[PDB]
Amino acid sequence: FYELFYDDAKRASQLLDISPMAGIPYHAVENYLAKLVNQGESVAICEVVRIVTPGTISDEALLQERQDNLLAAIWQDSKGFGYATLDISSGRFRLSEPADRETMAAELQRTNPAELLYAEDFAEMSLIEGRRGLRRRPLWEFEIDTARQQLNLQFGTRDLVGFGVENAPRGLCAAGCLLQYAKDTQRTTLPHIRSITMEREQDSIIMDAATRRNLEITQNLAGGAENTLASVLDCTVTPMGSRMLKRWLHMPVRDTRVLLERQQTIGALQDFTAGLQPVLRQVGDLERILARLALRTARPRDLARMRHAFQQLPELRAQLETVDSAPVQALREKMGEFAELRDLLERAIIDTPPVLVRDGGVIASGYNEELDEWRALADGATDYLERLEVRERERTGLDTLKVGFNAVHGYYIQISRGQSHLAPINYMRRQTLKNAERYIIPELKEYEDKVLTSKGKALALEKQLYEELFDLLLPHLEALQQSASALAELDVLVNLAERAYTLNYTCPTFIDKPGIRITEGRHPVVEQVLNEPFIANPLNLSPQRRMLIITGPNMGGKSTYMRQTALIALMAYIGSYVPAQKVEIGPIDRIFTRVGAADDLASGRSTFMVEMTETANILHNATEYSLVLMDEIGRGTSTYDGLSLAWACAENLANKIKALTLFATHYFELTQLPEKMEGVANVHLDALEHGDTIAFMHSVQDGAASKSYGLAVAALAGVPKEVIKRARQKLRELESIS
Amino acid sequence: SAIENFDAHTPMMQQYLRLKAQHPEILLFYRMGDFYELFYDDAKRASQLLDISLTKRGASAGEPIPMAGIPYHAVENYLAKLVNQGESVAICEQIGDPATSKGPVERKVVRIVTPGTISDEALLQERQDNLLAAIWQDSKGFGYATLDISSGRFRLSEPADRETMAAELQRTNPAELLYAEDFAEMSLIEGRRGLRRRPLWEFEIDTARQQLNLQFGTRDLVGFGVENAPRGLCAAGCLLQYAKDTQRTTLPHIRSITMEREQDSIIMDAATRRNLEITQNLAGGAENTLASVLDCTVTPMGSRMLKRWLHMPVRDTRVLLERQQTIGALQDFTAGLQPVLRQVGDLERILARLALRTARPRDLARMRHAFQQLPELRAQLETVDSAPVQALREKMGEFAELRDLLERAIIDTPPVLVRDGGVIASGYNEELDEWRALADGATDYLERLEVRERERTGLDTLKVGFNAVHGYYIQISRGQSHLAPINYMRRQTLKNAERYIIPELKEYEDKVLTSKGKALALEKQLYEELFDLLLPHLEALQQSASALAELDVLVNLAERAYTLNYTCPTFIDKPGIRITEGRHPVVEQVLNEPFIANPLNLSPQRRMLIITGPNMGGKSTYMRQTALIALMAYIGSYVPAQKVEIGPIDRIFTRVGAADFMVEMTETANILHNATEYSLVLMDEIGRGTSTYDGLSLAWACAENLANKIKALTLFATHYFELTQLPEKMEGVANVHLDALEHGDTIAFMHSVQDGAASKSYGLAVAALAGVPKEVIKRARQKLRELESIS
DNA sequence: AGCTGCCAAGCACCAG
DNA sequence: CTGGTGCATGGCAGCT
Ligand SMILES: Nc1ncnc2c1ncn2[C@@H]1O[C@H](COP(=O)(O)OP(=O)(O)O)[C@@H](O)[C@H]1O
Ligand SMILES: [Cl-]
Ligand SMILES: [Cl-]
Ligand SMILES: [Cl-]
Repeated sequence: FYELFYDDAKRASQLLDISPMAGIPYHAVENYLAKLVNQGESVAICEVVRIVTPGTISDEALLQERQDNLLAAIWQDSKGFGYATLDISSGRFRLSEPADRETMAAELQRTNPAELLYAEDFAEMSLIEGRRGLRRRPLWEFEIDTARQQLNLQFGTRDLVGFGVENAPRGLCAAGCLLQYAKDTQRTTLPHIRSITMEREQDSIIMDAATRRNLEITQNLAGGAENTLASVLDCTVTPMGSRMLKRWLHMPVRDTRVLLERQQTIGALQDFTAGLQPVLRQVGDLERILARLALRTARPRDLARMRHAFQQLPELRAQLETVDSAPVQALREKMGEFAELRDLLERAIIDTPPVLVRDGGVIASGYNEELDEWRALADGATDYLERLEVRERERTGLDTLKVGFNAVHGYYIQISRGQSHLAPINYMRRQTLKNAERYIIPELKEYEDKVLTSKGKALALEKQLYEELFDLLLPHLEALQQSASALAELDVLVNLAERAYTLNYTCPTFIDKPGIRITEGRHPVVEQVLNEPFIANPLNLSPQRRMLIITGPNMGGKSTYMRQTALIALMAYIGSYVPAQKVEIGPIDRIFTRVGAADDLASGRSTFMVEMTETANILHNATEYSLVLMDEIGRGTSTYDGLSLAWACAENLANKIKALTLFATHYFELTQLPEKMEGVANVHLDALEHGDTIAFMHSVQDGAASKSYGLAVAALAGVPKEVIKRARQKLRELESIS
Repeated sequence: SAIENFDAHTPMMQQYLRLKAQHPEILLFYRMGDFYELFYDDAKRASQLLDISLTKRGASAGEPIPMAGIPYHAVENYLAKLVNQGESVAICEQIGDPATSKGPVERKVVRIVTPGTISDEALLQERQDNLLAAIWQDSKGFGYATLDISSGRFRLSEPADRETMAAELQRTNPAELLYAEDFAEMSLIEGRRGLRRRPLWEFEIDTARQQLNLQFGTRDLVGFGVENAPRGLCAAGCLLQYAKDTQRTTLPHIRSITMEREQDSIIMDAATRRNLEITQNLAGGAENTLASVLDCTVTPMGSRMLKRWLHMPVRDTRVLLERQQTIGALQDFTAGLQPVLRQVGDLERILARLALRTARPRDLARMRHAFQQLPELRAQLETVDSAPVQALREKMGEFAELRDLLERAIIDTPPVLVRDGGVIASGYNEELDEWRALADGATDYLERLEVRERERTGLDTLKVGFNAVHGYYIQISRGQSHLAPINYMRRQTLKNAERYIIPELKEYEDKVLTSKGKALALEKQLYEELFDLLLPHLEALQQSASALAELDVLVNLAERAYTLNYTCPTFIDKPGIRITEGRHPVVEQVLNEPFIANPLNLSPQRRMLIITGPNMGGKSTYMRQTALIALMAYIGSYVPAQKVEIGPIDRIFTRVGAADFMVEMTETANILHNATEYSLVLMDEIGRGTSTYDGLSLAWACAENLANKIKALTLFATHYFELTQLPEKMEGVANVHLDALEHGDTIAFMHSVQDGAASKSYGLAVAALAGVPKEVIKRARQKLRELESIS
């Protein structure tokens, strides 16, 4: 009668579509929780037993197979932002101290919690207000002292200088709240969470949210991983590899040595792609199975598949023996064999065990001698009762007699009605049905004790011998994790080498001065979805050629050449081969892309006001080591104010900063900077006006544009001949003051 | 792979396949026993759509048949899932009595559930219409028809071209759309939910004419006005054929067809309807729309009427004026009426289920309850001195006699279904009471028997009980079962009990049961006889429910007009809009900060207004509130202003920015082609260019065409100052702007419309504000100056 | 104050 | 031939 989640669940049924009285049936509860937790709801239920949150789940039902699922904690100190991100499924722990708001944007974009944690002291709500899975936390939780002790307790030693996170408090606070929230939901220790690291910005190539979205790295603009760079590159054969590949794409790195290693790896492995993958496909999501082992929730089929992986190691060892590559061999060693455990599990568990342990049938016969005997006793008792059925049927002549069973009455003999009158004298009746009568006899109950007590003693030992396995395997968890790390990395590398082969990517060769030198380069995502031949394009950007002014019609052609550039760098500085014939590329410290739509529109500020704020970010932070992409800025204001701003912008980018820029514009006036400035040149996109359409060429020729194709499109859109004729007049007369 | 000849299938499957063959594409619920079965693909597909298990049904030879199914009583929930996923289901039943059947009992498909023909409450949304529509492209134009099966509203139009057809579908939003196989222009239709590809022969004109006429019961269709709409009549032909084939009873509530023709309403293209946020916001939701502000109606059938009215503003003066002098007249009575109207409820659809002979007892319950409010409203509306309100009151009626019948026939507050008894109240039928006497007189007698026997035996635990299988029994705990009389014939056994029968008990079981069942079948006759009595007054009852709906809307609008402070607009001869203190009807309510009122003055002399200012400055709101004030005026409503004076309007255009290109250029082309001097046109960006003065040259030429030739009333907002040069060159084009001021370090917006073009575009000030380095802002200021030296 | 498995009813199966 | 059984999902009696 009283209360419940009914009122707050009519809320979430309103937003999953199942209906103050809405609900879910029992048989699909795990699938329905799978989508509330999906969109971030801290559930725990009863028509309390179990507790589940969106940031702390390990059940492979409730997690999306191919993507990370992080729990994170944020707070805005008087000085700066403190932030931490845990992967409850791998024990991958991150900690960070963003300085400015723009850094705290770029993290939240890259990382993307399914369950955020935040404090009252936090006043910059515009950063996280419209976020999935928001939870609110007190003062005490963000603590610095209990944190250290609780952290150092979790990990190992009496200090965190080994992890390198010691003299950075704002991050330790986040971490402190996070771990203590995560152990709470679990109500069990977390041995897999054995370390923690802090990314140092200065290492990775820095990409802000707007840049990270506009490139569509893991996520397209609409919301999916459809039609995105991941989609085209992720041909990995294990889920843990898929995850790793994505984390890699968002974290391109500047240590050109760490890259060169990955390039020589992709090289050596390029031939073994054929039969290195069908083996690796069978390693499965070991990284997550191992997490269910740490949390002691790993089901029979988790251990069965863990074993199946162990079978693939000597084969992978044997294949990677051939590979003449120092770093590939490091990964061969790190993959390990664990042959003793392979044997333990083969002996300890049958072919294909059931979904759950609850009802026995998991531990294979031979492993433990006690358990075998009990089964034979229980098969022993099962035997006589089958005999008894036959014994009794032919003895009485009643062909419809049956020995049956349920928890209500235990074992029972069942004659049908009509034949029921011929029931033996000693047959104690017990239960009449529409067309049957059920009896018991002294012997039956005697053997019923036999079957049940036998089963019960074997079934309760299965669970001991099972829980034992964990105490036998968990000591190695250390190495086991580094195996599934090494494996997931093979998946990724062996993929990045196959992709390079069957998409004809070249190997970029880095230079020490800033500059890009693409030769027949393409947008890695478009050249696949497009079913017409992709027109490749060149690019040269020495510091003698610092900025290209791109004029002529946009229509996607411009904002591709630009976007394909940023991706050929991204892909370079991630070690992967790149979609081109040759690519020499210099160091890049930051990638900026102010390209495409958007527009807010939630904050009442407009497109333009957005574009400028994005352009403000660029000008303030862009170094001579940065790539800068600027789709036709200056639209949506008076022709003069926008030309002045595009001029003023190009001026400061072409001189004060010097950054490697592609500057798209419609303004013809801007095509005079090659005459007024050092190191700035003109390129344009053509169109051909064939038949009854205009073909928007995507080929980048040199020089400014000598034609504007606006009126031309108007004619094709149905705009009356008379008006375009009158437009043409006014164009001519506006252009011949300029 | 097996050859399956007809004669090889088991007798059951033969009856299935000739039935499924009649419905090859849609799912088929095959009533078999207490379940509705599905088979083969129907079973696999149905298993996935419903989360029900797939299974086998055994065969002698050959592979077993796939099967899924659900119990006949759980049927609705599952129909609900399927209909809300756009699937149709054919509901097939058992006709004959299987006891008198040696072979398979006769089985017929009795109705078909489809997303466009649903009429039961549990499957429809209350505050929203759910229409079925048919679409047909001729050698010359289009034919489109709509039906509201749960109210009978059956309309017909013949859209001129691709773009109007686009308007209509956007507006009506049918939940199921019947198109001919040879439909030429498919980008109009594909994607849409509940599509239904119909064979060309279903759009035959003669069949349509003859079949519409049979249904309406007239010789020709001249009184309806649709005798000269061939194309329309066709789509209506197919829309009707479908309706009958889905329902499979007669449809007496579908009694009339009227025709929509564009001249009778302000036409509004897809973009316009979506941009004005009339019933759906810019981001899909129903929140912060014109209707969220206006709909405070108290019944669902009113909400839906208002929502329709909002989308089809009438141009006929008399209706408008009548509506006005009603809204005014009813200003004070908007507390006396409303809560009494609330209790009338969704009578519209209740009468639909009555038309279909499908109404549940509680539908009658709520129908009675609604009738009881009619003398309480009649006595209220008499007082009001309003010529139309009396006409509506006359229309509303009383149904003194029928309110009576429902008080005598049915109980206080009945169960959900008739199915198993308890609906018809005492004294309505003596024979039902005779059989209920026998029932009650046998039950209490059996309880006397309980006591009678407990003495006769002394056994204290003796009970009398009833179980569905065995029936009436005498229960003795096993602890005393031995002490049971020799009279007692043991019938059922349990673990701690033993149940018996005696020929007295079984004699009175057979009387209580036989008499209970005679009551049931009699209630079921009595209940299905109510329809026979009420149906004769369907027409009168329908137009009453209509009058209650319209009143619900008008009463609401009156209250709205008071609560939110609107004024009555007046209409003029010439085109024009003269607004005094014109505020945005939705944006004024969502704000906390008092909404700045703002005038407007458009006439044939002053027909275009170039709106300068900066973005964020309030430019769009101004344009939008202009169209919204116009639309409300033209549904008869009061207006969010002080004094609004408005000329005849035929269309309202919207070219407000953001594509998804080429789009914006077409929507512009659409305006230039179809705009007359009675239309209102609101534009943000007519289309971008690819060079500096490229696209700007279009805007100029277009403004010129709208001003010189079309002479539409235009509101053109723009940042391009080259266009504030237009009032100098062009006749009847003026300059206005939204005021903003820089107080040094930041910038504020006045939201007030001033004459003359803005002092400057604040492009640079906004960039500065956005964070662009002072450093660079300065540079731009210098480059500006030199541009204005030659300008 | 839950859970378990009989049963609903048509028709086909199939073991005696 | 006769008398048993299978087979969807839901409801309730018969048991803790
Ligand atoms: N008359 C007004 N009074 C008060 N606020 C207004 C008024 N007009 C507009 N606003 C507010 O100004 C904001 C921007 O208005 P909008 O018309 O979108 O500007 P623009 O069209 O120039 O970009 C809106 O969010 C609205 O809340
Ligand atoms: Cl058992
Ligand atoms: Cl009507
Ligand atoms: Cl502006």
